[PDB]
Amino acid sequence: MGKSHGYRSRTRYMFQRDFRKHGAVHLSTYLKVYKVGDIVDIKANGSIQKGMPHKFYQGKTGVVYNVTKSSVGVIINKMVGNRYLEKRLNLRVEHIKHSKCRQEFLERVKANAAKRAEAKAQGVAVQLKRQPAQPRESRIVSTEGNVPQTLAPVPYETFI
Amino acid sequence: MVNVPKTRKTYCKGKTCRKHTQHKVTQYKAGKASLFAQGKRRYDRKQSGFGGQTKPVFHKKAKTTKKVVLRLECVKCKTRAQLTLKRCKHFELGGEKKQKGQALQF
Amino acid sequence: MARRPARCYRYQKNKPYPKSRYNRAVPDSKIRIYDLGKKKATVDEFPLCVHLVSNELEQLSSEALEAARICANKYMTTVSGRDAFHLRVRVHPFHVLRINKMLSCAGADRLQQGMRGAWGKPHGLAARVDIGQIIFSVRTKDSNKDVVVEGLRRARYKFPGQQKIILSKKWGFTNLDRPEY
RNA sequence: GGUUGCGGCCAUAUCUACCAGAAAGCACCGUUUCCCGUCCGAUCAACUGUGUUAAGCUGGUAGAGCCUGACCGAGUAGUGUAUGGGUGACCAUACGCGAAACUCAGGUGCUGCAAUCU
RNA sequence: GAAGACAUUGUCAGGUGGGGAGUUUGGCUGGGGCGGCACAUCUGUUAAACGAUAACGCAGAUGUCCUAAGGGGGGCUCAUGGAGAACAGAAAUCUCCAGUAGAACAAAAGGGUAAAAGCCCCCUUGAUUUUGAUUUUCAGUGUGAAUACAAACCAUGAAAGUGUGGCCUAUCGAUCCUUUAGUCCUCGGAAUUUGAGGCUAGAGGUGCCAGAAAAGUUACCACAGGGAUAACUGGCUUGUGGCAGUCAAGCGUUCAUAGCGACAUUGCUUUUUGAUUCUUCGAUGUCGGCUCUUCCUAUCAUACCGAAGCAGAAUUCGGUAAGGUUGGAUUGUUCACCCACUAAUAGGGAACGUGAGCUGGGUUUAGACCGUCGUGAGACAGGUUAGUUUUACCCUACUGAU
RNA sequence: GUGAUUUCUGCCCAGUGCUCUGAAUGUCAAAGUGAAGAAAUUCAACCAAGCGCGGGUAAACGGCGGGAGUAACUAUGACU
RNA sequence: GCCCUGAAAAUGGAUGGCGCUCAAGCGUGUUACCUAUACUCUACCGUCAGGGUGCCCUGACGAGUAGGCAGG
RNA sequence: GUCGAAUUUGGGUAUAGGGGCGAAAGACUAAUCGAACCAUCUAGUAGCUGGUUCCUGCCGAAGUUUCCCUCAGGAUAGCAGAAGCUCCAGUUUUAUGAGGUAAAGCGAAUGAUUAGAGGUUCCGGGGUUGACCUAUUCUCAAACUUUAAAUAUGUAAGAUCCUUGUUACUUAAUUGAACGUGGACAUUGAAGAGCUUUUAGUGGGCCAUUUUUGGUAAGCAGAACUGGCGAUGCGGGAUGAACCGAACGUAGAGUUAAGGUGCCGGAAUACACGCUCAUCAGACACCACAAAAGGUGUUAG
RNA sequence: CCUCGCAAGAGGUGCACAAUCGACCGAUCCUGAUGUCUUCGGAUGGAUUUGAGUAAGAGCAUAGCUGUUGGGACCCGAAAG
RNA sequence: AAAAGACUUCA
RNA sequence: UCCGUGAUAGUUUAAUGGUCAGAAUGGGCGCUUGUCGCGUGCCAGAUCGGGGUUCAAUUCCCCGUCGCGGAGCCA
Repeated sequence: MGKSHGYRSRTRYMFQRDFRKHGAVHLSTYLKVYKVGDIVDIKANGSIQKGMPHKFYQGKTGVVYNVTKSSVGVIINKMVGNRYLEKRLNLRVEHIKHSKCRQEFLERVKANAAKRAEAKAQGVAVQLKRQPAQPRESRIVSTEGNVPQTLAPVPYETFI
Repeated sequence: MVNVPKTRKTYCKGKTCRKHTQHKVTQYKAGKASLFAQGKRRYDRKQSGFGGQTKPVFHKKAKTTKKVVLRLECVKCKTRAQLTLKRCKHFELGGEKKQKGQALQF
Repeated sequence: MARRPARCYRYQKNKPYPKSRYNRAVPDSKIRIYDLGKKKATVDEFPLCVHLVSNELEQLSSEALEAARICANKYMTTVSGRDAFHLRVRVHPFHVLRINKMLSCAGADRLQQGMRGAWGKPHGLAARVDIGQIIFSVRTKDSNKDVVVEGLRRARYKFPGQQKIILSKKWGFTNLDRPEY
């Protein structure tokens, strides 16, 4: 047929930054290193030239699975088809930004978590939630078997 | 096409040198005769008529351009290494040559 | 000109199109001028301002725009003379019209191939005139109110989108507009 | 009252009148023989002080620029959702949402570490 | 008799070789050709999308150029418009100020960046070899591409680092065989040489670009099928084409409207033309004409009427209104031209009414000629002469009879 | 090949076709002589008819044009 | 709004028909009726939950071409 | 038409299949000729048309994407099913970035109108001033492609901790984390559901709704998002694949939807009122037409 | 399962299974000891891609059946050579 | 044994 | 009407590598020659209109205007 398919096409709104974001990015962002299990958005800065993902991946959130030299390895899930696999993306730190939402989420659950401990000692807020969590569980916890369980619905039978 | 000079220093792939050393760069045309080739099959297939599979190659498509056609030959060890794909016409050599600058005039 | 009623043009066709790269050799703007009468005059002498406003959402032809506006102008300049009051056209004509231009009989149909096929060869300009939009904004003196109204009536039978004459308010009226000095 | 190292948020810090870090917490000027820049000590690369607050950094003070809000415009333009009306095109209706100007306001920066002061 | 190591025969080599033979002879595509590119592949919009998204959709590029147009670092900051300088206009030039991405960045597009990735000066070769996690390819499918390494090796650089080709988003070739490269394996008693086979890699054509060795004609035709697709009839639409309405610029001596009437504009019809691809390719008989019927109203005449620029009077325009509308010449013609007639010699439909009625002149088979084109076969919406008309009515429909 | 007669049948050998002489110069096969050589394999003396390189050839297929300017009126254009 | 005017077509009249017009029109409110295989329920056949002893029971779901499988 | 000659013809008789035979039409070679016929190879092969024969149950389609001498087909995912294995899915809310399209900014800019007002450059007349053309600059009517803030709206991915020891690690004999282990401690939803083998019909769709893109338009072309038809009965709508109601084992009773109640035709010639008198008119959608112009002293506001 | 407490449940102890990890045996690719010392045969160790081995250990045989290629290949249909 | 053309005026 | 193909001084036509434009004729200029003319010396372009790219455009794109060839099917 006709025309291309193509990485660069349809980027004009996404690639481009605001009047305020315009100008060289700040090397602090370039410098930043992250740990595994951190939650990071991927959306490329227009003002960096290289390290850029496929354009089609921007606005997705992933977890830093591992790092191998300057660029980092991100797990994200795409969509549509049969037995879709989760993807690894090599995407630079300039393009990767923290996510506040889990950080404040983590503080709140943990801040809460202290309030409870005192209640577990001397206090009864609950009671029903208390019953599963002592009987429940190891995993250790923290494992790669839970990932295929999540992986399996992402290829959705109905949508198809 | 492009000036690359014939005598250069670059890395030699071979285990004997393993360092940057002098190479001579050259195009490599065609060679056969031995007959223990495609040529053998042809002799056999052309008797009477056909030839069959020899028949391919030509008539022409045409094209315009080739890609790069090189040996880089060490003169320390006289071992060599080949190069990876690049687009070239043609190629410009001379046993030296610049493309220099300069000036003025021209 | 060449017939097609305005059955072809009036309903709101097309992702616009009139973009400057994408159309060398459009046929002209035929509108003679946009402001008329006393061009050398501010708005503020005139105590009366009359407007003509749309009921429908349309594309008006360039020829209809000039024909309506000249018909109004002949009524104004005959009754109020040459150095009359002052008129402004609200809507200029810049939406570009494609139509395919008269085949052949060669059994050559479209000779193209079979076809048609974008890149249609331009037929001229139109103006978007959407619901409640104002085609003419005319500034006058109350002892010639009647004259502008018949000029606006003689304008209406020269575009197809149904429109209404109206007396304006904007900012102010014309005299809450004036007290600061 | 904080000058300044190193930064971060990076249009609340772009631009154009004029007051201030300063008798031993600056900039300048002077040695520009020279490592050093050359095409000129200008650039720069270096060694230093008559002293001077004029610029410099930055602090003091005023407008166009701009973010942020209040005020109408007042839920207006537009909008997914379910549907009535219109000759057509087109419109409305309930269900959830909601931009443009206007004028007024805040700010001619913020924040953190240290060289840490008369 | 002639002749004689020739010639002729046997065999082979080169050249010619549609006589003959086997074959192929490009896809998309608002019919297939023709024309072209939308055969590979990138863009800016389409695109409502995270991703994936069509049309021969819009606009628009790539099949190169490059050892500097790579690398790195130090050092500088633009395009520019004003001013300033005899001459100089193109006038560089140089100078000063003001100058944030409007410049530069080889090349589309768009994006993107100010001690920069830009500009300059030096120094240099990492445009190295090896392996490539992964994405794009493509959601699993290759080449290719890219983003990251680690080993191997160097550069510049103060060094950290950077540097896995080209401002950024990424810039293309499988497969035999060949070539070449590596150090090494290998070819059947032993033993010695040659040249084979092969390991991993690079290069040599395939742009019919995830890959064939490759031209037409058929009107002498043939076959399988298709209304998945044309000519057609019907239908849809109605640009066109016919006709009407509104408005009324204007002209009519003066006077919009006796009459004529532009621009513009809304309609209506389905009877020209196009458009489509719904219907029919186990078959709808073509145009035209004849003749027989029934109809329509947008009425040409007749009847009744209105207006007039109606004196009469020929008349002009218009309303109501569907109860006749010649015969001929040319042409196959429809159409039309043209002649005398007439009251006037209207237009339209009924499968362009009408082939189980006729006709058969044209279109439109098979033979032939000419112009033109084609090497040729043979072709033209080029012209021309000749060139076929099957069926015994079951049902229905109805003239008539019972 | 053309088409009784009768008057006549003009120009064009560039392409294509065909052909002519080629005792001498660039291309042109094999066996074949030579060179390296254990073999062969590479290469090189030597050329036929053919390409070239030159003449003939249309009652051989066929072919027989392109813009201007210009009359002591204008139109045409003998002529440049 | 209504309505006429704009408003012309071909074998024969219709809004499905007759065709009523303080409606059998059209709009505004409103009362009562009618009406599916729907929904509910009764009985019961398959599947699956299951239970229980070659057999019995509970409740849910349950059109079907291409087509797969399984019992007859 | 020919008919005394290239005439006519009888017998005997020559020439046989890319061959014969031709005053050459591709005519003719025993009803067969752009290549006889007979038999064989043959049960050629045909992405092509047609057909393929008993019941039942549970589930139940696809007409899409890449490749392909490929588009009337293959191929491979895409969409279904069985047979078993093993015991988690969703959603507001939070946070992110993003469609868009209206009025500013940049770039383009038709394109007016334009006052005020500095400066071009020419000549040309008069008493430095001061007529004459271009043109900054603050400054004004709407369009279009970027961008703010978009407003929107669908989206649209995303929802354990500690201590102890021991090991590693990249990075000055230098500073640190973060790795891995070993051990102990303490924490609105509901079967919508994981994996495997093998299997089939495509690999030609259609309509509507919404958002479109081309096309005058179209019972058009070509996308997106979704439902239906295909493969879905039954009830409504005159008829009528995709309009409404409705998803259907059997059978019955009840009551309803959609939609209807003068008659045909269940069921009202219902009730309160108002307009209309043209037979308007008995009409959601629909081959349901009716406009510009709309008169208008029709009625009403 | 047991140790339990018992209509819950954890901690031990043993592991199918699947996911995750390492580790080895050959192939490559690279240092190559011990060394013999004409010659060169080969421990160690690592990186790699692939293939193999252990908790990823098992068939073969016939059977009735499905699919696939085939042979005419479900059946017929053509002009054909 | 020859390069070379026109011609155009006043009883 | 599509696809092909062009255009340069008064006129016909050569030409380029992005930096440079010609010829021939026709004319205007003398001298020849009784006098004109032939001859013989001398002379002189907005490269069709158009916008764009670049350092630099006659030269490279894009469009029109005109003059040309080539198509034209089954009705």
